[PDB]
Amino acid sequence: VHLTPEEKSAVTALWGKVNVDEVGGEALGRLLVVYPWTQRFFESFGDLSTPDAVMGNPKVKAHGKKVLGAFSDGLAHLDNLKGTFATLSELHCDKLHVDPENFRLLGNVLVCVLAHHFGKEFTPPVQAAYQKVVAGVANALAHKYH
Amino acid sequence: VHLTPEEKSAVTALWGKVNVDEVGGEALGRLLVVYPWTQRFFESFGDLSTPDAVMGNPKVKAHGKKVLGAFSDGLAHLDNLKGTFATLSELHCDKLHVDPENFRLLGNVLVCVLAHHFGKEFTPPVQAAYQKVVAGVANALAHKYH
Amino acid sequence: VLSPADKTNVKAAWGKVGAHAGEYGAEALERMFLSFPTTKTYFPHFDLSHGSAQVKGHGKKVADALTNAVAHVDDMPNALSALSDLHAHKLRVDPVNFKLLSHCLLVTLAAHLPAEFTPAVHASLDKFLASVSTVLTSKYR
Amino acid sequence: VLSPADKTNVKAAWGKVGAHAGEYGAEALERMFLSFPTTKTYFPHFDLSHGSAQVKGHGKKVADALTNAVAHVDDMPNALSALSDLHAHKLRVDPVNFKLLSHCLLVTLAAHLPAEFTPAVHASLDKFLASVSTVLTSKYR
Ligand code: HEM
Ligand code: HEM
Ligand code: HEM
Ligand code: HEM
Repeated sequence: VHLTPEEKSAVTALWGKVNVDEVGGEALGRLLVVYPWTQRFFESFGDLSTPDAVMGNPKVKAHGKKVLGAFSDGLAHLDNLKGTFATLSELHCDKLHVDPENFRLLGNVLVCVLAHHFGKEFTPPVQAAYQKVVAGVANALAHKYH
Repeated sequence: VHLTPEEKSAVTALWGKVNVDEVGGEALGRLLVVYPWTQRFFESFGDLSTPDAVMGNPKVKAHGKKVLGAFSDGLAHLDNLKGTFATLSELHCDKLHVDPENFRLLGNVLVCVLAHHFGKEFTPPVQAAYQKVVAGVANALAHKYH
Repeated sequence: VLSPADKTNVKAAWGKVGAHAGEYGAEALERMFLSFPTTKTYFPHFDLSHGSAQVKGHGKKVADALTNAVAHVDDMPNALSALSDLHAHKLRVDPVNFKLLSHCLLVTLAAHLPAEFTPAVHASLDKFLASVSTVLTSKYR
Repeated sequence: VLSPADKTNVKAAWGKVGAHAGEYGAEALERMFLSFPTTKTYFPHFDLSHGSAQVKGHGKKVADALTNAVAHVDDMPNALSALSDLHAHKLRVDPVNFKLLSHCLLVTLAAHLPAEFTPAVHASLDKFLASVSTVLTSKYR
């Protein structure tokens, strides 16, 4: 992804304050509540019948930590998102066949969660930089489809 | 794009029957009629106010021949779509900023035109072969976004 | 949102399918299964082989639901509530698959009804299928 | 298709937004222009600088249109007929742009509603915005 020196700085600073134990689960949880067809890929996770069950689902939280860990990986390798996500791309594309639009959705839900957490601090400029990052991540994950 | 030997032969056979002066214009015209927002990219073509005006527009037919031609080049280089469309990709992505979803729509419209012209000859197996081709073409066109 | 012209086009074109219901529905499904193999995950216990009797029977239900949708074009959520329960609540079909089946229905129609598949009609049918798709993928009950 | 629960959530959430609707619409527009620069080509004669009076004035209009939609949630096509003509027939806005503006409105709401942007509210508002987007991008006259 592009990201100017200052954007990289803004992105890095905001990420240093992101709860590694919760944000991922909140993003995955909101994806499951807002775009319910995505629940089809998580039957082994248990009860996802209500927003409360989803957000409190222990498996969603634990799994979300891994998802967040992957974004942290991308943020540490902005110049090579495709390589960084290569393994995950084969998993999501060749094994799971997740439609790529869903990668875009989760990225935007993550942006919403960051906005929810940081409030006014999640300024338009900061959001613009993060949109470049989530788009890069979605593209990288969909690589096996290209 | 990977076409089995059988698919490549069926795709080639059908394409050899395509009217090179009409099919492109028909596909481009249907794209402008079925997905009206695409007209915003072609206002310099003149009157596109109604389905008949679009399909009978001389500039739509003329430009259509070029589109068909690019598809023909594609079919002749199924092995190297990225390279074959590298220039067009810069044009469509870096300059026109055409959302990649629209590349998929034009490919599917072309498929509807082939079906329209060849009827029963455009069998399910032949369609499957053509879907690989148009998905590869759209992919190569969106390469600058990857 | 369908215009009056869209409804007129859809009823005029779809009405020509008639008794070809099962054949055409079956063909659209087959085109989808062959063209987009991932869609097959939704039909694990089905025999998806070419002239499958199962695909033919199911294709007939799909086509008849569409005929029904056309009749209640201005009242689809109510008319198709049971189908919504099925696809959205129970099956959880990803909306992308509806674009795929819709495209395969358009291909099928274009291959069988060339005189009827004019650019205007093609556009109306796409909107109609998109509308049906929204209802079936929405949870509104 | 919005369920009774979605409608209740949308009316309650937009009610919470309240008098800040116009401001949020303007911030949503600003986030869109900055995050997705291609959208700016739709506003060639506008001053899109941070805090421009033109964007604030336009944000108000967008907000008021949404408020109008919320109040006629069961009959949006009719209530938004004039806006649909403008966006779908005259401007021919690519629907992708509606997903972008909707996302930016959701991001704006999330940033301003730490105590009320619940997952259910987020879900109902997303569906509401998708519905509005469908009406505005459809030509149904
Ligand atoms: C776009 C960002 C995404 C990232 C960064 C991401 C990341 C991950 C990671 C790190 C794993 C676990 C890998 C491992 O340690 O084994 C994983 C697995 C998986 N992901 Fe994603 N994912 C994303 C989007 C999606 C979407 C949009 C869907 C579905 C709608 C999805 C569904 C799955 C499934 C099905 C598995 C878990 C399989 C299981 O344990 O049952 N992912 N993902
Ligand atoms: C399958 C995908 C497509 C192919 C194969 C294709 C091919 C082409 C070709 C061959 C040219 C002219 C190249 C030159 O000689 O300069 C062109 C131009 C152009 N294309 Fe596409 N195109 C595709 C999709 C699209 C779509 C979906 C849109 C927009 C909705 C679009 C918008 C344009 C425009 C605006 C031009 C310039 C036309 C002019 O003003 O002369 N293309 N395309
Ligand atoms: C144009 C939209 C569609 C229509 C009108 C439609 C209609 C129907 C109908 C009428 C039923 C059968 C109910 C019965 O047995 O009476 C059904 C079942 C089913 N549909 Fe669809 N459908 C559509 C799209 C989809 C899509 C896109 C998928 C997935 C690719 C899908 C997957 C299924 C599955 C899995 C079943 C249940 C089959 C079984 O196990 O018996 N449908 N659909
Ligand atoms: C939630 C969706 C949206 C709503 C409710 C909405 C609402 C409105 C309203 C109320 C106006 C002012 C109409 C008047 O002057 O009477 C307007 C104008 C306009 N809208 Fe939207 N709009 C939406 C999305 C979009 C999108 C996605 C774009 C393009 C990125 C767009 C482009 C425009 C433009 C270019 C104008 C005309 C501005 C001018 O030249 O004065 N709108 N919109």
